[PDB]
Amino acid sequence: ATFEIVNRCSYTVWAAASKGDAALDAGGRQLNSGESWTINVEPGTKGGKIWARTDCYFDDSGSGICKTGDCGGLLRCKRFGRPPTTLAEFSLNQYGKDYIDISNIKGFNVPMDFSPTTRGCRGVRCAADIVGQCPAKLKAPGGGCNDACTVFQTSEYCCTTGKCGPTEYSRFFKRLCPDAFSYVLDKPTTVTCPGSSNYRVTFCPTA
Repeated sequence: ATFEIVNRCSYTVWAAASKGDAALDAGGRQLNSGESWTINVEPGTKGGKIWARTDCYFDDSGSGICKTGDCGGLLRCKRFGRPPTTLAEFSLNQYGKDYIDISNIKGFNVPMDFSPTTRGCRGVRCAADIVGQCPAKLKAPGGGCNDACTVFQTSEYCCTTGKCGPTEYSRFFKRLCPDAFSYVLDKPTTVTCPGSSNYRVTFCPTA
């Protein structure tokens, strides 16, 4: 599957792509404003994620840090990023179909559109100013809007037993971005696409 990751933000981002135990393609790259990075994701990939990392610094060895979404201080991500991170989530070729979604379960850092570039489905977008509207308790110093689980580490926010409900915090994300998951048991906003579709993840799709 081919994914084109496009940075439409006015600021540089360091894109990241991982399946949690491995990098997808090169795992990460600097993307200046307007730059596009094309990656190949193996068919059958379950639980892949793409995200942006902001305000990063990396040395010649690919070691460094990001204010949001850091993946163990590496340019080339092997693991998932530190919240707050808006996430483009996907599982490809699952019983003949691809499944995509955007999630705010790990907070929000950059607005995103995640759409197929081939026929048969529709895309999803979370492009509201969540960082500007962020509740005071969820604001992350480094930037971005944390999810409540990251902030408070309770069973209700983290959805431990798989017995949680919506909260004042999940409803904030859902009000701003109804098309993205706002908590673990949120009514799925997953889109079913033909198996082996191609996609584009665009950061800052409206700006």
